[PDB]
Amino acid sequence: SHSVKVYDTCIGCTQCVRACPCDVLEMVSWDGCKAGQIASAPRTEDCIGCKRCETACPTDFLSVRVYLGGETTRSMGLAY
Amino acid sequence: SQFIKPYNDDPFVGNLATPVSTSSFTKSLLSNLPAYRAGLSPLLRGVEIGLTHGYFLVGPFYKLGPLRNSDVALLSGFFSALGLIIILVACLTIYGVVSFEETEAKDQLQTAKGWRQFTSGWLVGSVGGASFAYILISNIPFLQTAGMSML
Amino acid sequence: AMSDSVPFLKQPEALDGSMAGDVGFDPLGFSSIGDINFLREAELKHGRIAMLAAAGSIAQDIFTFPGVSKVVGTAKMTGVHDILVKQGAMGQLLLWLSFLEVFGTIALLETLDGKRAPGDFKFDPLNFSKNPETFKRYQLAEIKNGRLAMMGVGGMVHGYFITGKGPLELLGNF
Amino acid sequence: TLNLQIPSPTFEGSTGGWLRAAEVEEKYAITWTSPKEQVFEMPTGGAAIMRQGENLLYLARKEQCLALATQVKNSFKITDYKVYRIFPSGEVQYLHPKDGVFPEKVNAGRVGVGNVSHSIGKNLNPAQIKFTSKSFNG
Amino acid sequence: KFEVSDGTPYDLNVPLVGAASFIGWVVPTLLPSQIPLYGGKGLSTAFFASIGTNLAKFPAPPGMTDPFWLLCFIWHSGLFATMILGSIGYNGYAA
Amino acid sequence: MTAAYLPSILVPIIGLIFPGLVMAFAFIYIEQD
Amino acid sequence: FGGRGLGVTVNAERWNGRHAMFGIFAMVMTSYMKGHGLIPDADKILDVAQWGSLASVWDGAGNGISNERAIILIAHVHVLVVSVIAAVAPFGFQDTLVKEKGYTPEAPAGLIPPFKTGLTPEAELINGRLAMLGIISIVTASVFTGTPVVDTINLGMGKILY
Amino acid sequence: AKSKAIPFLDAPPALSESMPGYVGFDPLWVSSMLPDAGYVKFLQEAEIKHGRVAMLAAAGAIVQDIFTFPGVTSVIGNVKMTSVHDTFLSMEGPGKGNQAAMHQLLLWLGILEIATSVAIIQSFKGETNRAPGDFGFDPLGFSKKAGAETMALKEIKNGRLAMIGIGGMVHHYLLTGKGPLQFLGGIPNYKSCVSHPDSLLPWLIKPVGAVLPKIC
Ligand code: CLA
Ligand code: CLA
Ligand code: CLA
Ligand SMILES: CC1=C(C#C/C(C)=C/C=C/C(C)=C/C=C/C=C(C)/C=C/C=C(\C)C#CC2=C(C)C[C@@H](O)CC2(C)C)C(C)(C)C[C@H](O)C1
Ligand SMILES: CC1=C(C#C/C(C)=C/C=C/C(C)=C/C=C/C=C(C)/C=C/C=C(\C)C#CC2=C(C)C[C@@H](O)CC2(C)C)C(C)(C)C[C@H](O)C1
Ligand SMILES: CC1=C(C#C/C(C)=C/C=C/C(C)=C/C=C/C=C(C)/C=C/C=C(C)/C=C/C2=C(C)CCCC2(C)C)C(C)(C)C[C@H](O)C1
Ligand SMILES: CC1=C(C#C/C(C)=C/C=C/C(C)=C/C=C/C=C(C)/C=C/C=C(C)/C=C/C2=C(C)CCCC2(C)C)C(C)(C)C[C@H](O)C1
Ligand SMILES: CC1=CCCC(C)(C)[C@H]1/C=C/C(C)=C/C=C/C(C)=C/C=C/C=C(C)/C=C/C=C(C)/C=C/C1=C(C)CCCC1(C)C
Repeated sequence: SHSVKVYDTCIGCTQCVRACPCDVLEMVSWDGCKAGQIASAPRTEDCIGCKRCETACPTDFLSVRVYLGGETTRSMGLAY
Repeated sequence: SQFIKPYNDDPFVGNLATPVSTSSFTKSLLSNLPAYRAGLSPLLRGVEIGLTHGYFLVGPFYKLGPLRNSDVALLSGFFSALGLIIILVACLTIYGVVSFEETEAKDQLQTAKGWRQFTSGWLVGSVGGASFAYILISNIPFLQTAGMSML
Repeated sequence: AMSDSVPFLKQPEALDGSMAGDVGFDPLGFSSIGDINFLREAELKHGRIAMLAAAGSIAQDIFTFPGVSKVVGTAKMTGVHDILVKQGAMGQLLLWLSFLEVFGTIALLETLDGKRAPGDFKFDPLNFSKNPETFKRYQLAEIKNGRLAMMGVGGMVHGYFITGKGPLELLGNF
Repeated sequence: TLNLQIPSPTFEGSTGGWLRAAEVEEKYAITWTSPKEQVFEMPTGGAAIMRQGENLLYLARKEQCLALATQVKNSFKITDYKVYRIFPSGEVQYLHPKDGVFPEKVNAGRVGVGNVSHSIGKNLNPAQIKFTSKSFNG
Repeated sequence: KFEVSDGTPYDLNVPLVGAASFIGWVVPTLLPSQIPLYGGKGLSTAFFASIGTNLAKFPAPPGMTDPFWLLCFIWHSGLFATMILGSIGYNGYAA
Repeated sequence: MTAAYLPSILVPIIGLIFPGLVMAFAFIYIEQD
Repeated sequence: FGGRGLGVTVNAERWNGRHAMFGIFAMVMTSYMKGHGLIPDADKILDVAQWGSLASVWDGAGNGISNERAIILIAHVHVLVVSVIAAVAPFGFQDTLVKEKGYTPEAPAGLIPPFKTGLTPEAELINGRLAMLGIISIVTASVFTGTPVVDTINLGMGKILY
Repeated sequence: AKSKAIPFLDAPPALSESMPGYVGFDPLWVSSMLPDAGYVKFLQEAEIKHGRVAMLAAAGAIVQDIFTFPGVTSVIGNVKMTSVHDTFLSMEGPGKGNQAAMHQLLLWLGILEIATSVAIIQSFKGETNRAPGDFGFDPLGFSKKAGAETMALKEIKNGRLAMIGIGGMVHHYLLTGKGPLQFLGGIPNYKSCVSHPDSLLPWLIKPVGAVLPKIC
């Protein structure tokens, strides 16, 4: 599966979670930013690797990062 | 009066029920083919399929091969058909080796023993059909000239 | 279970034995592919046309109508057709038989719905078949003579193709 | 819990539906409730009419289900949709929304997975972690 | 009980459509023409005469310049058009 | 050419039997679990 | 591989012994038929205009395969087709070439199996090992002396064949 | 379980002793070559047809030596065993000649054989419980006679014997050119060989000169 990391530069804008087509990311409680929330990736086995979350991230260099790894049926987006 | 319906009454499967796919003529022809006909061992399915395919394999090799203008054109064409048959039998064997787990079930094509039986039948049928085509073309001048002997 | 005509074959499913001349003879299973009533109407039309052709071949060997020998000369059987295509007799026959066969097509539509027996045109002006037993005997005789006539017309026309004589002249000058 | 007896939208069928891997590896299901019968676009290609009431639909991929969910959310204001994973054995795994609350909203009990406690520029060099099972994050 | 699809029983009406389309195409094409392709006959009759002429010369196929190919193509084109339109009209309207 | 039979013996073997057996055994090796 | 009866197995020893016994027979019969001139037109050089480019040998004279060599190869082609069909579609009673994965290997016979005369597997294995050794010895005696293999057989059998 | 004909070999698994003429003789296990139930029946039917055809061959090969039908020698000459097939076919065909004897035989026998094909297909699948080789042809009622319980054994035995016999007589004609009765009475047949035309498979007699002795 692909690996998705969220670094502590996250401002909790929830844009990466809204951009995710595969429901990989979610918002959890945090105290490191003014929004009081940070992104997390509990479901990276469903990650296709499209990097729409990285496109959605507004922080100078990204807070959410996708590292493409081992390809599975889900990560390759195969309907067969 | 609609001629195209969802396949197997399932609108979300990736198929459509069409006159080419699901008519009575198509269903009868498909259910009566040796690959699908009921009551056949996989060996006999192989025998019928091999007889047909090996029988027609002689013709293009005989008429269009590099030895087609020689007196040994039919012998060369049959030998080329036999080599193709042996190559295809090796293909069938390696497909069955990598595709199937060793199970007790042997009455179905998609089992290891069933595929081995099908391969054996296909080899014997292909050799027999090619030999029958060789005999008929060797002994009938109509088949040697593809009808030009009548002119 | 087994057929009567061919004892080593299973009886055809579409052959119940109700139609006249049914001895379970369908080794190729044509009644399983085509409709049995369509095949029966075809069999009766081929057989009746063959009965007329056989009787006509024999009678045209026996005698010709007045003035026919002026136009046809010594031509017999098949040889007449071409000549009388030019004179116009075959055109008139084609016209009026086609006109009758339009209503025959409507009758085929009736029999394919199941509302008409095959070959039944209700044509009994002389009331020969007033008894259903005599009707059954006449149906059997009609279908047997129709099939025999199909064989006969085949033999007569191919014997004429070989020798050029005709049926009765070949029977005499063999 | 996925009710298998939920009626499906009226669809004429297509060649874009699920293949043999749906019945062999895994399949996905999406249910939602509509206030009226209305035409939506299938994620596999074609137009279907969702019925008034509950709708159950089967797809090959999770992304197809979530695309359909986004379409019915942004075009028909339908937010009650549920996405499940179904295995050949009959096991149904509820997927979305995982805890009942949508992932873009914070919910109690959620724990952070994959969070790194420094900026992305503080990752280790590959030469530092070569021939060693240390992660590049530190 | 011919099913045209998985669960769609449909009457093909092959006898009526074939007979009616054959008669409705052959009879208008009995109209004669003095052009050398027809030879003084109608399209159907010139086609049948060409069939007889080329069957009198078995093995030997009709040549490229022989009128058989053009007669066959036009006759079967009109016949197929008549059969398609007749199937549409009789199977659909049925009245 | 001395031992002129050797090209006609070895070229069909090396060009058809060797790649066929290699492709078959490599297929079995890469597809087996 | 080894779980199917291929490699250094008793199955492979038996199969190569059978083929070697047949090979000794075929070499003796080849020497007999060639010595008596029973191969028709044995020195006729096959022509490329009839048999194609496969007949080309590129020797110093003729550039074609001799008819005897082609006839010997066709005789081998017959039993090769028999071999392919017996390997893929064996008789129900017959010993198979490749064995199933869960098969029971035949015990190695050691120096010599028990002395069961007749149509026994022990006699088959003994004569098979003997025939393989005989092929080795005949080849070595042919290539260390320059005597042709048919002639080496004819001298080793004391000119009985011809 | 061992064979009755071959007491040391094991009995073939597909033979049940139900069929007449079984003595356990199938060393190649041909009856086990297909797992299907009707296959053995198919085999038996083939055997029956072979024997019957062979019987009609063998008697014919004798009777064609004794007398010929009127006008036959004016058409084909003095050919005896397999050059009749060749000579008729040389004079058969539109354009090639006027006879149609072998083609007429092929036509009517092919009608009978297609009608037989349907029966073999039906008996193979199990839609019919008819015995192999049984066509219901008993117009003279010998099955309702006495001693009819061994007629099938005599049929199969004389069938096999006629198979071997016609193989004999044909391979004798191909070498000597005599025919059955002259071959039987002319015991040293290599001292007086009748000149005969080559068959329609002349390549098969090619090794007789070079490979084989060619005594004749
Ligand atoms: C080629 C011959 C031909 C043509 C032109 C038509 C035409 C027509 N039929 Mg029809 N029919 C035919 C043969 C034909 N039929 C035969 C053989 C049968 C018997 C099986 C029937 C049985 C039948 C029934 C039972 C009914 C019709 C009806 C109709 C009408 C509307 C339905 C339709 O098909 O519209 C077709 C539309 C057009 C042809 C006009 C569009 C023109 C474009 C350019 C297409 C034409 C293609 C081409 C030029 C045709 C060339 C013909 C070729 C032979 C040269 C229409 C006038 C129905 C109706 O309402 O009429 C009473 C009806 O109830 N037909
Ligand atoms: C170096 C490899 C190699 C070799 C040795 C050959 C050899 C040959 N090719 Mg060629 N070929 C090759 C590569 C090769 N090809 C490639 C890569 C292509 C693709 C572009 C082709 C495409 C090609 C075509 C399209 C044709 C040939 C033909 C021929 C034959 C020449 C004509 C002749 O006399 O045939 C006479 C032929 C025979 C007497 C029949 C021989 C049958 C053999 C002995 C059976 C062998 C069975 C099999 C290999 C068993 C092993 C299976 C196992 C590997 C799984 C000859 C056997 C022609 C031919 O005749 O094909 C038969 C022909 O039509 N070739
Ligand atoms: C026309 C061929 C023919 C056929 C199809 C059969 C069929 C049958 N015979 Mg039969 N038989 C025949 C001729 C035939 N017979 C003749 C001529 C004789 C007299 C010698 C016999 C004597 C005989 C006996 C004594 C017995 C049978 C039995 C049987 C039945 C068991 C299956 C079997 O053995 O068939 C296999 C035979 C064939 C299919 C004939 C074709 C030959 C095969 C295919 C050759 C294999 C090919 C390959 C090249 C091997 C040849 C070389 C090899 C020997 C090294 C079966 C119904 C048994 C039976 O029914 O018991 C009640 C039995 O005991 N047969
Ligand atoms: C229904 C209706 C009725 C009507 C009616 C109709 C008019 C009935 C009329 C019927 C006739 C036409 C029946 C004809 C049968 C002909 C066949 C059987 C003979 C075939 C010859 C074969 C054997 C042969 C040939 C042979 C070979 C091949 C070639 C030759 O060398 C030799 C040879 C000749 C021997 C009427 C009007 C009564 C009123 C009634 O109220 C209802
Ligand atoms: C069904 C049944 C019945 C039927 C019936 C009839 C049709 C039965 C027909 C039967 C046939 C004629 C039986 C023929 C057997 C031939 C064999 C035994 C002799 C073979 C040759 C030997 C081996 C030899 C050879 C030899 C060697 C090789 C070479 C030669 O130099 C010498 C020689 C020639 C001696 C009927 C119709 C009555 C009705 C009933 O209701 C139902
Ligand atoms: C002239 C000519 C040409 C031509 C041409 C052309 C253009 C040909 C045109 C042909 C046409 C228009 C044919 C129409 C046929 C209609 C039929 C038979 C309807 C049958 C209806 C039925 C049976 C309905 C039955 C019914 C039934 C059972 C149930 C309900 C009631 C009812 C509806 C009555 C060229 C151009 C090629 C050139 C050539 O050189 C000469
Ligand atoms: C008409 C025609 C032609 C033709 C033709 C024909 C009809 C040719 C030949 C046909 C046939 C059927 C030949 C049969 C040969 C049988 C053999 C050798 C049996 C051996 C049996 C043995 C050894 C039994 C052994 C035994 C067994 C099994 C059991 C134990 C006892 C034992 C004795 C040991 C041509 C080709 C000339 C062409 C021409 O243009 C047209
Ligand atoms: C034309 C037609 C019209 C248009 C539409 C269409 C349907 C697409 C088209 C069909 C095109 C195609 C589909 C036409 C259909 C074609 C196929 C290719 C016909 C194959 C026939 C195989 C038979 C003859 C071999 C039979 C075995 C014999 C008896 C063997 C005996 C052997 C056995 C083993 C035992 C040993 C002896 C020997 C001799 C070795």
